[PDB]
Formats: sequence, structure tokens, C-alpha cells
Amino acid sequence: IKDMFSSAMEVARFEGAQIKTVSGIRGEIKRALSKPEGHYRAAFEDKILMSDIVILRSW
Amino acid sequence: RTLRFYTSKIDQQENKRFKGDDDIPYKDYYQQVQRGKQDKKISR
Amino acid sequence: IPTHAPKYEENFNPDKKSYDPDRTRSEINKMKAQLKKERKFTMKEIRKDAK
Amino acid sequence: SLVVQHILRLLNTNVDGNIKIVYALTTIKGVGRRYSNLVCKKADVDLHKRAGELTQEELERIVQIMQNPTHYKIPAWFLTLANNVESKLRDDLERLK
Amino acid sequence: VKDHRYPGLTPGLAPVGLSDEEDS
Amino acid sequence: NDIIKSGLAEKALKALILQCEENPSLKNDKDIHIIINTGKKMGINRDNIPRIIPLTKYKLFKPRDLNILLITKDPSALYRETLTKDEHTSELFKEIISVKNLRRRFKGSKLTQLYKDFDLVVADYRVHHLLPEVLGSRFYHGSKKLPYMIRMSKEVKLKRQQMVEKCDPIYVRAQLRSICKNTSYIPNNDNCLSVRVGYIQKHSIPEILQNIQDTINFLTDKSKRPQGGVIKGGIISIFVKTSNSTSLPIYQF
Amino acid sequence: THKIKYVLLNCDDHQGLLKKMGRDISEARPDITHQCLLTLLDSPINKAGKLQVYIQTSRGILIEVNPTVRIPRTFKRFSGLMVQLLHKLSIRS
Amino acid sequence: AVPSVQTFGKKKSATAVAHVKAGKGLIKVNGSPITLVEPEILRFKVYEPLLLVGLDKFSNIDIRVRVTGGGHVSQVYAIRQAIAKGLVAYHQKYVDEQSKNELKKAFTSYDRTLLIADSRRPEPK
RNA sequence: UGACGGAGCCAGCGAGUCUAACCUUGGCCGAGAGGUCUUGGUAAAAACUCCGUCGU
Repeated sequence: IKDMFSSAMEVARFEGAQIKTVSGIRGEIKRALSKPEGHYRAAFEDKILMSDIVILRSW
Repeated sequence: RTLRFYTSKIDQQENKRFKGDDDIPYKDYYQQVQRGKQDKKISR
Repeated sequence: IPTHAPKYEENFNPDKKSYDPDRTRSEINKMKAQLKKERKFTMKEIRKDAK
Repeated sequence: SLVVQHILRLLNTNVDGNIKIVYALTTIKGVGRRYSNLVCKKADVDLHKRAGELTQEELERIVQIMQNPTHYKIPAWFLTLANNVESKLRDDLERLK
Repeated sequence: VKDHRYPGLTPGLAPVGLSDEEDS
Repeated sequence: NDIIKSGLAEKALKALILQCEENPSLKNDKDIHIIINTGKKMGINRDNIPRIIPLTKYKLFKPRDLNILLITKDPSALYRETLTKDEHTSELFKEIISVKNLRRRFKGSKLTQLYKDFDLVVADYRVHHLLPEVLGSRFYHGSKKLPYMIRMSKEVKLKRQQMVEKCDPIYVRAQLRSICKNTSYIPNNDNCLSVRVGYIQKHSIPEILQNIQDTINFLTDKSKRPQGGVIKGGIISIFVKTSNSTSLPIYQF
Repeated sequence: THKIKYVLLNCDDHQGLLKKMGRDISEARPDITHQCLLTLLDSPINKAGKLQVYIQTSRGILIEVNPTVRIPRTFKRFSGLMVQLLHKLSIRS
Repeated sequence: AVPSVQTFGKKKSATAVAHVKAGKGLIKVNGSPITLVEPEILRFKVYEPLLLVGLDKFSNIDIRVRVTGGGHVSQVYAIRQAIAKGLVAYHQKYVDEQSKNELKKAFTSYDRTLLIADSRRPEPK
């Protein structure tokens, strides 16, 4: 996933956080990618599409 | 060229490395149109 | 036989890093190493705090 | 009983006589194998010759080819921030504490 | 010049004239 | 010729050339393009096959000036051997490659390196449609280094018969000379169109203007179809610009 | 070698340190190896290119001495050379 | 119907199918003559059967081999196994069994892999 | 027990209407939203066998 975060430091704060798509597919922030900054790896309960949008709920 | 030149090289060859007990060495129209397009966009 | 002289640094210190001909090159290498340790240390700490 | 029949300096470069003309001229910076072949072809110097075998006029012609390529229609192609990042990292570390 | 296999040939073929053929 | 007579076109070119010397960002800009606002949609889908616009008065370039890449049909032995041996074409091409070898040796970053090294790319018309997958996106957006269709020999194809494979070195050289001296354009299904008309530091302003008139005459002349006469209904306006500079109007209806 | 800066151990310069190591200071003489190298390398046989020297350190390190080398004559400089060699694993011209 | 037999040779993932019928000594591998099999260095390997029993036996038969899978070496071994098995089977089916016994004896005496498959099955220890 | 080029040729896994760039220069249409075109830069089977060239 891209555009969620600006640097790999931000991703590290949110690793393990719950995320989901607009479709409702639930996932997790697994790890930050070294290249490029702000990208990260996630695992979802099912395969997602390129047209999907992932959202992290925070308060 | 001159024969003197060859004598110098010959003698230098005799004189021509550590030996004995030697130690190793020590150490404005364009600006107008840019404005014009900017003016058109802001006006719209 | 030809004779050559050994090349060595006096008062050699292995832990101390090699001398560099260029001060800027060493200095930037100095800062690049400093950045790496701090980034890895901060990244470790933020993960532990998050966990 | 009477029968009558090693290093050269070209373009400020020493070239071995033993080496063939084209691969001897390859040693010159900016001169490739294809470039040297083309230069020799323009110079009408037999490529099978060794660099030592070259006569003075042939060497002069080769030098003229090298120095005046466009004149002989040679093709053209043949011719602080880290500190700022450290400070930002330190600021992030301080904010973490 | 037309090639049925490649219709794109007939457009965008470099025109050739006498001056092009004659050696420089 | 009315555009050439107008002083506005002269004034725009003087300002454009002056800026490139003044502005550091435009230092690497060397080519001059004209943007034509055709009145109505051309209706031609972009086929990525360049069309040659003959510039009679002046020549933009010569083959010896540019790095030329030739992409040939497999096997490339017949074409590579014939072109290299012939005196006319012995030194015309920087590199001769086949499609299959081209796909194998150049991938990823190597394609980017291939883009920079070569100024002109030409390919056998039979393999032109394969190149977009091989050369990649970089070659095929912007129109700067699109491959040109060329024909190796004057033989023609007849249905139910097999084309004889031959390489005519003089014919290949003649086509390449035409491609380099003449400018080119690619049709698109919209008003805008870009054509290269001049090169900075090489063409004087009067020469660049003449190239524009030849470009406009050829594109508007219905008698030159299908290669020309594509701008039906006149031209609303014409601009001039470099790769990174802004558009300077030179004609407006 | 041993850090104080690293120095080649000697029987005279470093006695207390060897006692901490427990090694007997009688067998702490690198000067003998220096003296043999000077006479071996400066002998005419070496000048004729018919001699090569090896050194088996007590610890178990094997050193190959190129016949061309010119080791410093003063012992103090030689010690600086060995700490360079034992750590860098090679010496260049 | 023309008398014909079919046999298989296997080596790792390489599989060769040999069809042996009555004919005039026409031996092909993958639609090309056996002499063009590659690599050339191992060509005599695929000649092992023919030279062991002699070319006179092949003079009255045509052999067609189709090979798929594996690499060069395993394909060579598949070809030779298939050819040997095909010759033996054809001699069983349409020629006396005495000659078959001689063929089997020759192939087994030289190299048993020509007839029996060589597969290195794992064996835990 | 090299580099370059060419030529010959050999696998087995793997099939969700799903598979996938970024940053710019400008033309036109559009009340807006936006749409379309243009443009430069950045990123992104092999072994094996044979033949030819240089040469350690």
C-alpha cells in the first residue's frame, strides 16, 4: 500500500494496526517497505483489487 | 641533435634504489505571455 | 633484485577507521554512518513502544 | 649476398610497434575498435600491418583523420542535506520521548 | 506501395527523391 | 507564406531563443516545436507510426549527425552483413539488432540506457508493431524517439506468394536521409498537434520560419493525403515552444 | 600485538602487561626476528634472487616475506610494521 | 496393417517415444535424422544400440523417435533407451525370439540401462 | 577454465472480469466538476554446444 504514510518511521508506529478496504476486506499493517518511503506491506483476509481503497480508522 | 647532447646522456647513464645501510624514507515579451495566461486562468 | 619500501601508518590503530585523503569524503562518510545508527536505533525504539 | 628490404608516438600517446595498427590505436583515449578501423580505412593503410611497419606519410594521414574528423566526413557519434536529515531524526527522537 | 499484411506501411513511409539517392 | 511575413512569428522566436540562454532550466532544451490548434478533431487514432513532412528549403539534420538504431527481422545476419559491408551503409548505423535479441539483452534499466544512447530509432516495417512491448513506455510517450518505419528493399508483397528477402543498401540510405532532413508528425484524435521545426544554435530564425511554412503547407494541402492534408478546416492558432518552455503564440485566427 | 594504541609486545618495553597475560617475558623477544630478517635480506644471496623467507609466529601465524622488501633498520619502526601486518593481513609498497 | 511397435524411454523428466515399423532403415529423432542429434559430444551415446547389434538389423525397419522434457543429457539417455527397447520389442513381435534373446543379451552385457530404467529413488538412511 | 557478437538447442512448477509507475511543459472543451490531446525527465530459461575477433 502507498500514500497512507510519508516515511517508514510513521509506518513503524502503526504496525499491527487494523485496516480495511471500502469492500470491507479486513487486513493488517505488517511491515514497512525500505523503498520507497511510506510504503508498507499488508495482509488481507482475501485478495484485494487495484480499484480498492484501504482506510485506517483512528480518533 | 648536437653531439654534446649524446655525451650528456652517456655520462648520465654512468650515474643512473636502496643500497648498503639506507633506511626507508622517514615521514520581456515572454514574461508578458506568462502573465497573460495566468491572468486568463484567474479571471475564469 | 628491485628494492621497494613497505607502506604503513605509524601508531596504527585498527579500531580507528582508515585515514582518508579527502576531508569532505571522510566527513560525509562520518555523517552517513552516524545517520544509519540513529535511524536503526530510533526504528527499534518506536517498534518496542508500539508493541 | 646483398639483399636490402618498436614504439611510436601518435597524438601524445605511446603505441607499441608489435601491436596491429587498429588495436594499437585503440589504446588512444576516445578511439574504439570500430573508430580505429574506420580511421585506417579512410587512411588507406592496410589493417594487417603492424604499428611499427607504418610509414611516416601514413601516420601523418592518420593524424589528420583524427584531428579533422568532420573535414573527412567522419560520422558524429564516432566523435548539509544529510545534516538536516540528522537534525530531523533527532527532533523525531525527542518527540518520541 | 501497399502491403496487405501491414496497412500502416503506406502512410508514414519515408519519401525518396533523386537528391537522396545521389552520393554526397 | 503570410505567417512568415508577419513580424509576430519573428518576435516570438527571438524571445524563445533568448530565454533558453538566460534561463538555467531551459539549458538542456535544444529543439523547437510548434503547437497547432486544428479547428476540428482529426479523427485519426494514434498509431505511433511517424509520418514524414517534407521540408524542401532546408534540411533539419543529416544521417552522420545522429546515433541511429536499426531493428531488423530475425535472422539479422543477412541485413547486418549486407549493410556493414557496403561502403554507402558501412558507417550509417551505430548498432544493428534483431527484435528477439533486442528483447533479450535490454530489459528494465537497460531500456532506459538504450533510450539515452540513441538519437534516432528505425525499424523494419514488418517488426514495427512488435516494438511497443519491447522498447517499453519511455520510447512511446512524448514522440521524441519513436521508431520510424523503413523498408529494407524495394520488393513488394503479393497475396499467395512469398516475398523475396533482399537488402538494398542504397535504398536504405536514401530513406534514412529523408527521415533525418525532413521533419515528422504523429496524428492524434484531438485538436492539438506537435511538430519539430528547428534546432537551437543550428538554424537561424529565417530558416526556422521557412520550416514552419513547409510544415503548415503540407499538413493543410489536401492533395498530399494520406501523409499530408490531415488538418481539415484550417488552423485556429499556432504556438512555438521548447520541451520545457511555455508556448509563444505566432498565429491566431 | 595488544592494545594499551596497539603495540608489538617486547620483553623490555612491556613487562607488566605480559604478566597480566601470564606469558613469560623471557619468550617475548621480537628483536631476534628483526635481526635475522636484516641479515637474511641484506645477504648477497637475496640480492641474487635465490632466497625467500617465511616466518612462523609462535601463535601459529605464517608470514611470507617478499625478497624485494626493505624492512626499516631501526627496531622501533619495525614494530609499527608488524602491528600493521598482523591486523591488516598484508603490507603494500 | 503394417507391423509396428511402440516403446518408451525415460530419464528424469525426459521422455522419448519410439515407433518401430517395417521399412528401409530410416532412423529419425524429432523429425530429423539421428546423425543431427545434439550435443555432438554425446552423439555416440545415442549410437550405442545401433553399433552394438549392428546396422544390418535396422536395414529392414524404420524408427521414429519423439523426445520431450528434460535437458540435453537426459534426452540423449531417453532416446537410446527407447531405441533399444523398440528394437527388442519389434524382434519379439515380428521376428524370431532367438534374435530377441541375442539382442537382450548384447544390450544387457554392454549397459543394462538401455533396457531397464535408471531412476535414482531417494533412500533414507 | 576470459570479454564481445552471431548461430543451434533442451525444462518443470504457476491461470480470481484478475497484474499493477512518479514528477513536469502546454493546446482545446467545460458554469463548475472535470474530460481529451501534447510534452521532457526519473524509476523499472540459464547453463550448454559451435563459429569469428582481441588477448592474458
